[PDB]
Amino acid sequence: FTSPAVKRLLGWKQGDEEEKWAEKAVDALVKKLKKKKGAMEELEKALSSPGQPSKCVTIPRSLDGRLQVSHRKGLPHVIYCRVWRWPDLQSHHELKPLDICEFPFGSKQKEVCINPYHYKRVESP
Amino acid sequence: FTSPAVKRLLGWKQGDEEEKWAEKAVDALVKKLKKKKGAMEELEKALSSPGQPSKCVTIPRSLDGRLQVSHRKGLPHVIYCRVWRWPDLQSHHELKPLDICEFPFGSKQKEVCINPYHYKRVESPVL
DNA sequence: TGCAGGCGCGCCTGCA
DNA sequence: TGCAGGCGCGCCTGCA
DNA sequence: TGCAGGCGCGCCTGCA
DNA sequence: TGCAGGCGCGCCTGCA
Ligand SMILES: [Zn+2]
Ligand SMILES: [Zn+2]
Repeated sequence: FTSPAVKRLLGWKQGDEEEKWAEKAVDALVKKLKKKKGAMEELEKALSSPGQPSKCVTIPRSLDGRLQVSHRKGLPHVIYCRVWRWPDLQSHHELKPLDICEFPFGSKQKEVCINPYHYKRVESP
Repeated sequence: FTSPAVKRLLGWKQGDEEEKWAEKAVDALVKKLKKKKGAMEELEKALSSPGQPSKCVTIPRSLDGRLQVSHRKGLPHVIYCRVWRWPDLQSHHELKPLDICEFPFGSKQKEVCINPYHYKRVESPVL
């Protein structure tokens, strides 16, 4: 537990280039999900109640499989798993989908599920 | 132009190892400044009003010159200039004190000024 | 309708 | 094949 | 000589 | 007092 003065000084802290890019990625995601009824609400539910099961929160898959946000490319499930669960996540080799996920990245479907609680972290083989 | 829902989703964002280390460094700083009358108030004033002049906000200098925060060592003025002004700051070679600073790191005194607005960013010289 | 500017997927290339 | 990075057309948006 | 990194004793604090 | 845990400066070492 920190002091109110500590919280105030941390409000003046400058975010690094990576933190600023993550904000852009969350913003790019919301723009897509706002077009789908209940998607925003489902993602918020998954981030708020980790122990509770949640539905798939998907986005369209590109031919390459990579997603671009502000001049940077990456795998969509890796990008959002890094934002909300594991900032030190190395690659998709460190992820495996849970059995409930109907649209995991590896399934190569039209839609890709980006619900970070539909993936588990594994040791890279 | 941030939407309320974006503000909420960003509240659930995990800070990286570097962001978490910075919180420890700010906490380690406050513990030292709380012992000095008006030091906390002066630092808050310098971060809130960047165009306004402010006094020195100093901490004791070690023999080495380096400060340790949670198993990691660095120069104190570099640490706090990175927190509040330039996250991409490479070394002390990229900093020069202002003329108003009475306690710059380079002057080698018993106290070192860590007010980030008492330093200016310069290009590091070619070796 | 003329004139701009911002974004990203698709396309291409280059190591290993 | 896996993995990455550079480039630009097409699409979208906003004025007067 | 500049620049790092690893180790532990001394110091401080918090329950009972 | 007894007992424990967290933190960092000082000390040491190793390059180029
Ligand atoms: Zn899913
Ligand atoms: Zn100063």
